Amino acid sequence: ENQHERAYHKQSQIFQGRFLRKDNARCLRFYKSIGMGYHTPITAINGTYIDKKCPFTGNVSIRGRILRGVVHSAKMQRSIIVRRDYLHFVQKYKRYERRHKHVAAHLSPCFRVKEGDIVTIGECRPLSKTIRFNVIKVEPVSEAAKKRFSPF
Amino acid sequence: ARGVRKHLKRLNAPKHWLLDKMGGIWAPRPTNGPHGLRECIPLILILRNRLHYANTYAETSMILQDKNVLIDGKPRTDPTFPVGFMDVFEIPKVHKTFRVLYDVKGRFTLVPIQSNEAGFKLCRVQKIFLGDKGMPYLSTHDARTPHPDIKTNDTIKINLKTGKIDEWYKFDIGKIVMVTGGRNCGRIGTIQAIDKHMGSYTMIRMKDTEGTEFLTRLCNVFVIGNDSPAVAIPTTKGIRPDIIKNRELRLRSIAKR
Amino acid sequence: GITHDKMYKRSKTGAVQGKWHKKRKYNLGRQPANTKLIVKVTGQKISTIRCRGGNIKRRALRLSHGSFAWGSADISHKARILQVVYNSTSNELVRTNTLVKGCVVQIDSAPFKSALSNDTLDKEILDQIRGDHILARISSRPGQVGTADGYILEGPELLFYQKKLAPK
Amino acid sequence: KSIRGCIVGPDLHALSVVLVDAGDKTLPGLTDVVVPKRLVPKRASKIRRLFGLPTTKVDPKDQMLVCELIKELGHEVTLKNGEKKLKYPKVQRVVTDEKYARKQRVIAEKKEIMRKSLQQLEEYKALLSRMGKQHNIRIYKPAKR
RNA sequence: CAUCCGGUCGAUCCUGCCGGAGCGCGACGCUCUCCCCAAGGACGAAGCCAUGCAUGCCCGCUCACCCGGGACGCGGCGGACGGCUCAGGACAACGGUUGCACCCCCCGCGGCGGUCCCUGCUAGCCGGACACCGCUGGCAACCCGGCGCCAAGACGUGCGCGCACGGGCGCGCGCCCCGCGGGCGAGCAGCGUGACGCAGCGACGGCCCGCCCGGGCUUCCGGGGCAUCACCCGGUCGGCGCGGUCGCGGCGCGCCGAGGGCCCGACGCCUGGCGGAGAAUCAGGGUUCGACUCCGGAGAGCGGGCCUGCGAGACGGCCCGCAC
RNA sequence: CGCUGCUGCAGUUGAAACGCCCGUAGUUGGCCCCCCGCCGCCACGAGGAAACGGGAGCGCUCCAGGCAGGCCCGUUGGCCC
Repeated sequence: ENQHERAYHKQSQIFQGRFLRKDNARCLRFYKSIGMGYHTPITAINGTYIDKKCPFTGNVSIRGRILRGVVHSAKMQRSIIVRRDYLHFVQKYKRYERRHKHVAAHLSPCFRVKEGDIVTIGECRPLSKTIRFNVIKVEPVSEAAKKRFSPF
Repeated sequence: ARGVRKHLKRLNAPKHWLLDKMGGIWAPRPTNGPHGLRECIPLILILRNRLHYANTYAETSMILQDKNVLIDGKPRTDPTFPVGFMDVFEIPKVHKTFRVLYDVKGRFTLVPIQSNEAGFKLCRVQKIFLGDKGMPYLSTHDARTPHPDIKTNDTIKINLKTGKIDEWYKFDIGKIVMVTGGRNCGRIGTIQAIDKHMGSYTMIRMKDTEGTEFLTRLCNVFVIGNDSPAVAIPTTKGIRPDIIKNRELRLRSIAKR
Repeated sequence: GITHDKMYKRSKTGAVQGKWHKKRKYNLGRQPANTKLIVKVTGQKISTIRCRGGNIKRRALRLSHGSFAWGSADISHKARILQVVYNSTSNELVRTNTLVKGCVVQIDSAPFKSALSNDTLDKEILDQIRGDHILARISSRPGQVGTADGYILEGPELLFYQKKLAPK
Repeated sequence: KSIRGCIVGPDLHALSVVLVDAGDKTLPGLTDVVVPKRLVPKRASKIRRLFGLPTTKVDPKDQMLVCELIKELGHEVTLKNGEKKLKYPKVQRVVTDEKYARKQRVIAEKKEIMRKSLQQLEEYKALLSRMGKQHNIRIYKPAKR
């Protein structure tokens, strides 16, 4: 409850009218376990976050390529920048040149994310202009583990 | 790009049709229908070029303009109507019956069959759809559209007479299976194994009769009899003749020539 | 000439993109048909627009009335439809009385007044049923589908929304 | 396309004008000869009221015709001048008993294909429902185990 | 598929580049006895065009004609395919790889096939309403007028079974999670339940479904030069509520924040920049070139804007601004 | 033409080590744990048009050609890219 938020948010998948009674057939959130062996997080099961873009508790369905990368930026609300380190082989000189590709990922409040951590992203129908990827798992690291160009 | 293309160039044409590069700017184009464009061969070529019955492309249209040729027991006359895999094609004027099969190199071959062989048709089961007002339905490799205990990939022996399910060849390890697509088309072997990977492109491992474990994609796999071919196999039994075994055959052919 | 083509948008790096093509028919956009609440009905003109592949869409431009449902008692009835109260995106749209899904509206209680006789059927809809107007939000895309059905507001959306508009 | 304005002006090279109510003193050219109307009605519904049969309404009248009779005027191609080929509009909107049979054939066919489908659904309904209970006959054994 | 020689001095040995030596592919000069095969107005002018041609095919109706010979118009299908050329376009196009649980798709192929009405019905199956064609006329031309009449497997209307039914609804699985299907790797489907609409097609049943053939986009990696371009962008970057679209999306709009990019070269600028399949030259590695055959793009003097259609933002369609 | 140098060029004096030093990116980092986890890496598949390059078979009278031909692999036109 607030006076500043302009529009009320709920889950289309849940029913607001249902919450008024019948404390038996009652469900807090319409969350479903993701496929590709993805465990639904417990914070997500017991989570009061509307998140229409949540992979676990929202309309978003994960289908397509699933990648793993580091956390570069997280200034955006409900969005993080995933730096994807990778190597490019040159044939004229048999050496590899290091490259970096930043990818935008929508993050659910169930994921608590800090910079220097490593996230496992997954493909989504484009959520925004730069976001076609959603986070399905977040792995933290102690403090800042330097960088070290890791193509995860 | 504007609208649908209605031409197929000769260089664009798939290699299996084996249409000569010169002598023709463009090959014939199949019609949208039971089989796909690279999954089917043209009916005109099967009579005009493969059998040499029609001297010109137009005079193949003349032959079926008056009904004279049938595919899957139905007149199916159109000249460029797609004629694809396990098709019962019969010329009643010639009094001959031919299943359209895949050769070991991979090209299509018309192989003569018995009237009992003409009695049934083999088609793979595509994924069951739940449409048409909740009536369960499933499609074939020939697009034809049920029995509840059936899954995708299994082959139904549609009669073409009953137009109904008959002997269903369930997809399980050890069934004698044909390969529809990939480099080793035409080869026949029991499926040694399957690795799904719970993602896509399930791996297929196939032990052949001679102990060579050939492989392909799981979609390109055709069942040919739950037990035994249950079809008229062209005399190669999918043995995969090698390039040298093919040179032997060619050199004896030249000796006979 | 309206288009949703991405060519006319700048890149993530704020960079101008070379225009490789003239606007194409597939990426076309059409004028927003603003469904307009008739208010007193003392006309529902719903247009029909040709789409891609010879399909059809119904464009509501002026209409009153429409199916509504009381989810708590699960009874569904047509309702007269009164003025739009709240638009959640604009305060002008409410006064203009344009109809779009998510716009909360008042409805006559006379069809759904049959539940005043019943008791303990919630309390909020009981007081709206007693009153001339019922708080309800639209659940249908009036412009694309051509109908403006809705659900009578029940429980938390109604609690937050009442606080948002009614008190002064 | 350029168009002249509907209100007439002296400028127009020509105009066109049609009698709405005819006056007296009939004109030598404008009012006197009714150009023979041709193109005789082909519609059966038109024929029913045109040939004194409107009262018959739905009826097997079959053949009533008024026709031009000056040979055919194309008998020079036949090369026989002395012939009188009928000059008639082919009847339109004609109803035949084959038309009635065609309606009955397709109505029987529509009913037949619909009926076969209805009975078949009940047969499949048994297969699925019995199969779920038949699966129960199997699930008995693990509980015994 | 690994090769040099001539040129700095009085001579010498070096470095160093000059010139030869072979090939390709265009001009250019001189000459060519044939036969075969064969590129051909791309090359800083996607400049401009006289002339003729490049998309018709059939009747669904035939009352003229005149024996089904059958024009003329309407009617159906095709005219978006095909041919042409690389102007534009430098995280784009194009290629491999993906996704549509974010979708559209005529023909054809294999199937389903209850269509409410109050009623109003002619449903042994209906209307009115026009071309054509007469009959008078304009205009220098182009182009059309009015009159009168009659057709269609044209069009408009119309019975038709409440598992009537297109749509869009409101409501219908869950107990930390993870393992059976009509299913899938995954809450996807298809309905039951309560409303609304009266959509189609129906005057010779198709409503509709799938397969498929293409699209529409999308994932990942590849994807010119320039620092005498070091800082950029401001719907730009996220979120939210709507619209809009075949559909996802700043795709448009309000609202709310403060992002998003960069010495692993961003942004800016330039390009006598189509891209790849490929081509030329060649030990190996490289280098060089991608007009044209195949594919994918993009355009039809230049900008826009459009209806028809199953599909074109079409130019051998239309409309307008700008040239000529 | 190893006169562009990854293979594979030179900088004392022929052209050329910044006058010197700290220094951030960048690049490079002694050994050392066998035994898995992600890397990269390497091999092996699968799937994704040909023409084209190669190449089997073949007397266009020879050839550049072409996928033809012959009393026939189920005649061929494989197979690789």
